Amino acid sequence: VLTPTEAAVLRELRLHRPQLPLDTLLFTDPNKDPDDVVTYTIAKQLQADGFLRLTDVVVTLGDADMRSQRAQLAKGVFDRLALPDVRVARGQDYPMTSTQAREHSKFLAEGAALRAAPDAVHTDGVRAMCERLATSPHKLGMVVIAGMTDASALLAEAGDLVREKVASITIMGGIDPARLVQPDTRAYNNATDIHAARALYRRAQQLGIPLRILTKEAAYKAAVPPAFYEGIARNGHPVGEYLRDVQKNALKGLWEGIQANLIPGLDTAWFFRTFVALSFDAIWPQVTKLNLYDPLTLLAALPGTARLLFQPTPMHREGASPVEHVGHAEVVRPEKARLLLSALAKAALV
Ligand SMILES: [Ca+2]
Repeated sequence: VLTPTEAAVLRELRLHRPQLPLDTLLFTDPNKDPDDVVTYTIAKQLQADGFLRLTDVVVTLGDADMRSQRAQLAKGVFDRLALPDVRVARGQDYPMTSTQAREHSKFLAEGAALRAAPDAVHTDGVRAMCERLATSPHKLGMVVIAGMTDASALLAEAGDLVREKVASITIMGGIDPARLVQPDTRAYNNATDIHAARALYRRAQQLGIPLRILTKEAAYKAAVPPAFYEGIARNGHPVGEYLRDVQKNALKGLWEGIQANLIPGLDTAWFFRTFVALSFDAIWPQVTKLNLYDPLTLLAALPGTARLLFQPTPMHREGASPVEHVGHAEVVRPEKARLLLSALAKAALV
């Protein structure tokens, strides 16, 4: 069940269903934060409503065994969302410094019990995506909400196909100051594998495939409150309880760390200014602002939802391969984006 205003926004989106669902290839790094799994959850409702069909997911971030743990978790979540036919595969190796090893090996305890068995996920990265680009009668969309090792691998291995079978590439990323458009080395997903990010941004443009880049500023504007997570956990859906528990515990850990001055450069003032001697139970209720970067990227990737919420700004040189930017100014309906994200996640968890 939805609230009156949630039910209305979902009715409104439903007027804009496409004739055919858009087949979708997703590149993702779940269980180091809530974002990717919120995206899988809203994708379930978008699939149920005929906007997309999530055919293949390739998982990155970490060494080979870590990528398999993430892929097992993704497949576990798709199973619990009754998306039984999503094909999940581990992505390929990529270069990691010692500093990256620590961050890229983050795997939140709440996801451990959600993992499908190891043999439920595939080890051959983008092979199935290649075969599917070959045999699709209609163009597919590519959505990147993680590092780009595999997305770039796909454009490289199937460069012949992608030119005629991929409609757009939408990325949670960032555009470097200097230009062809190239990736910002500071943006998290680009920094996961910066050479692959450069190869992808560059090759998409050489191949004439439209790029749409959603940046962290777009999410700030449409940040959701804790009620978003409490709403989806309310009825005991395991994916809803996972999301609320991961967000609440991540935030608890950040609060406690700052309280003890253990996170250099951050302080109580930064925490109140970002999210708003206390225990975390007295802070959780004051929080009002939680970012959903990856779900917004997915909303930006589908024309039906994009036209509802966004007015992307073109960044390419007049006449060149299109590159659009979605930042704070381009999120034109943020309260509607908030309400639509809540509507989709609650409907998905029925
Ligand atoms: Ca992500």
